[PDB]
Amino acid sequence: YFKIYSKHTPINLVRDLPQGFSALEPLVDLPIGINITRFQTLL
Amino acid sequence: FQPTNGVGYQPYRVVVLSFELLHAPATVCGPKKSTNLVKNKCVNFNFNG
Amino acid sequence: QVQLVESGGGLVQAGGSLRLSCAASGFPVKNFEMEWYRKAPGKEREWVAAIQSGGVETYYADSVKGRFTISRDNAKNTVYLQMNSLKPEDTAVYYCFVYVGRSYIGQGTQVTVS
Repeated sequence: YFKIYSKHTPINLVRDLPQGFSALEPLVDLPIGINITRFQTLL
Repeated sequence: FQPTNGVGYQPYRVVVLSFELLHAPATVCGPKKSTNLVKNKCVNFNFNG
Repeated sequence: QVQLVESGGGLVQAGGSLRLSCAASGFPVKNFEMEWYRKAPGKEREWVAAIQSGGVETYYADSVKGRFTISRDNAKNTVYLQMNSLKPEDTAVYYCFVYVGRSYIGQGTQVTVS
């Protein structure tokens, strides 16, 4: 099963990721049966 | 395929609902009939899972 | 093993009659269904007449109802076709068909109506 969690974090900090607390809520779930070894993001 | 053909000669329309066994999501299933809910009683139940 | 051969053809005029035959071997006619097909020159192959395996029901194409008659013989293993009131549109090479394992098509006999 492949699953994706997400959160939005509406505060502003252009230096780095902040030190606050935010728990991520799931979005979807999908059975694939795939031995994933690597990935690549795209623009 | 003429209309004067017999029932073994006139065709039988075929669809195939094959079920194979692979590591794939079960996407299409049949309907699940659900009864009405009762409250405030000691009752067995069958929820969504 | 299974072989079909066609005989009984000839040259006829408008209004004549003929009786084709399809000798059969390797299968019984009571356990299989047969069809008759024809091939006009320049036209596609079309179904003419058929007998079911029980022999009760016989069927004919839409252009040849009321004029053709198909018959079978159990002992001689020969499939016949009696054709009457002939039009010049019926100029064709006639083939008998059966599905015994694979399809077997005979060599055909030229029948001209003119």
